[PDB]
Amino acid sequence: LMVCNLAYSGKLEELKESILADKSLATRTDQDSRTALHWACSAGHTEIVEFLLQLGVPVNDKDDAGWSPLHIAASAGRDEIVKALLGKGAQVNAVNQNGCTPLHYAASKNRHEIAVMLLEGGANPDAKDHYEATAMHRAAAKGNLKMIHILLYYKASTNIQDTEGNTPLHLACDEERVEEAKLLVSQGASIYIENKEEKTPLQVAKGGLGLILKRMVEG
Amino acid sequence: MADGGSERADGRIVKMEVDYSATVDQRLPECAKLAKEGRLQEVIETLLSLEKQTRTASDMVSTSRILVAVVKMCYEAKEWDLLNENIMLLSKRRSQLKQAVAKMVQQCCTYVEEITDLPIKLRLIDTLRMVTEGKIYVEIERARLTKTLATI
Repeated sequence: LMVCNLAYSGKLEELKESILADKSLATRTDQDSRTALHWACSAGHTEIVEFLLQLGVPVNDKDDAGWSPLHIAASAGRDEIVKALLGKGAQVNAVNQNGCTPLHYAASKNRHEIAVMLLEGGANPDAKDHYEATAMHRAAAKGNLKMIHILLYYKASTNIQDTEGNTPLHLACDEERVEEAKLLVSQGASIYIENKEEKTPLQVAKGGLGLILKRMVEG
Repeated sequence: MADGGSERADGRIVKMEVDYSATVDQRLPECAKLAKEGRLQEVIETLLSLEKQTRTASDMVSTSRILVAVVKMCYEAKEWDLLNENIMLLSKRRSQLKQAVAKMVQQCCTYVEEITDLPIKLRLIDTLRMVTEGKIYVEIERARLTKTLATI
C-alpha cells in the first residue's frame, strides 16, 4: 500500500496528513498482513510509532505467520521502540511462526537494554521454542557472552536440552568459546548430559579442552 | 454517475453570477467529494469536463473586473493533488488533464498580453516549476510557457 512507502521512507507530514485525512489508513494492511506499525517498526521511526501508538493501535497485531511487533523492536536494536511497545503493554512472550520469543531476537542483536526491558516486564528467561532452544543456545551460537551474563542476572537456566539433546554447554564448546564454556560451567552447567549422538561435552571439545572442562568442574 | 454533478454544473453556472470568492470556498467541499466519488472511467468524463469549466468560469468572473491574484495563485498553487491524495485507485485517465493544462494556458494566454506586471512573474515562475513537477505530458504546453516566457 501507499502507507507502506509513507512509513518506510519516513514521510512525516505526508503520513500525518494522510491519517488525519483518512483514519482508516492506520488500520489498513497490505497483502502480507503488515500494518503501518510493522513498517514503521521495521524502519525504526520513533515519531510515526508514537503517533500510531498514541492513537491506540493494537500492539498485539500479528501477521500471517504470527510475528508480533515486539519481535521487530527487539531484533531492531531500537531501545525507544521497545520503550513504546512495552509502554503500550506488548506481550513479552508472544508466539511467532516458529514459536520463538522476543528474547531470542533481542539476544541475536546483543542489545542489553532491550533484554533488560523485556526480562524486567516479566519475560520468561527459559522460554523454549519449537526446537526446545532458548536464547542461550543462539547467543552462545554466535558468541554473545554479556547477553548470556545479563540472562544470568535474571536467574536463567544453563541446561536447556535442544531438539537434538544439546545443552548450552554443547553449543558453547561447539562454537569453540573457551571463556563462555568456563563461565557456563562455573555458573552451573552440566557435563554429564548427553545428546542424541551420545557425545559428552568433553568429547565435543577438541584440543584437549574437555580435560580443563572437567578440571574446572572438580576445581 | 455524472448525472448528479451535471445538475450542480448547469445549475452552478446559473447561480454563480455575482457572488464573491467566498462562495467558491463554500464550493471547495462540494467539489472535493464530487471529485473523490465517481469511480466510473468513461461516465465521469463529462463531470470533469463540466465542473472544471464551472470553477474556471468562476475564475473568469473573479478575474473579470478586479484581480489581486494573490489568493487566486495561492488556491491552485497550494491545492494541486488534494483530491488525488485520498483516492488510492488512480484511474489513469489522462483525458481531461490535457484539457485542464490547455485551458489553463488558454486563460493565461488571454491574460498574458497586458493586465498587470506583478502576478505574471509569480504565475510563470509557478508553472515552470509545474513543468518539473509534472514529468508526464505531451510536451506541448510545457514548452509553450517557457518559450512564450523566453520571447519576453
